[PDB]
Amino acid sequence: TTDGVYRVMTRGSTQVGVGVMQEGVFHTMWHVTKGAALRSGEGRLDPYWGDVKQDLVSYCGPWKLDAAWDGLSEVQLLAVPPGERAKNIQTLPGIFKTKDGDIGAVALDYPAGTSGSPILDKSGRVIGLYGNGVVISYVSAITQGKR
Amino acid sequence: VDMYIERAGDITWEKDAEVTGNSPRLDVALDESGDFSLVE
Repeated sequence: TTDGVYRVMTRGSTQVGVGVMQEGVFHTMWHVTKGAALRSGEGRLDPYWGDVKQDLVSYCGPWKLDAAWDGLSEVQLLAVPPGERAKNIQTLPGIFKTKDGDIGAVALDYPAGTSGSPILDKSGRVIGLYGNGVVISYVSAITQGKR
Repeated sequence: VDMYIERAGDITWEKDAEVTGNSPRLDVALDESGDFSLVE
């Protein structure tokens, strides 16, 4: 339940993704868990909200992350790749231009098990999650939910 | 098939991070299944 970034594992064991614990809520991408319940130690985390189009899911409560890219500043991907210590990768986002507005995007290509890793602004707030994107090289939207 | 979580760190900015990657500007569409595609 502690705040932080977490591996999402399945059972040998395999890392299928990453997520963020904040304010007692676990946040990850829908395509990682499909809303399945999660084990944390001897406890269980039950899904609370999810949306396939946004590719997001929260556990134990509503989506809590609400910071957004400022459109000018570099950001950091806090990547947690399978088998590797959590590490920060700094980058200037590009932009997905859509009919409903612009979305920050990071042109960073890490293993699939990194999906759900948080992207941070300079003050350390999560501005979205990594792992839903497009191929031009892979480019990930900065995917943020609604609080 | 059990899915479980393991803590991997704090959420913090690191002053000494590796810096990499471009900043492409792309026209995209987002469909009902959450899939992004390029548009021209």
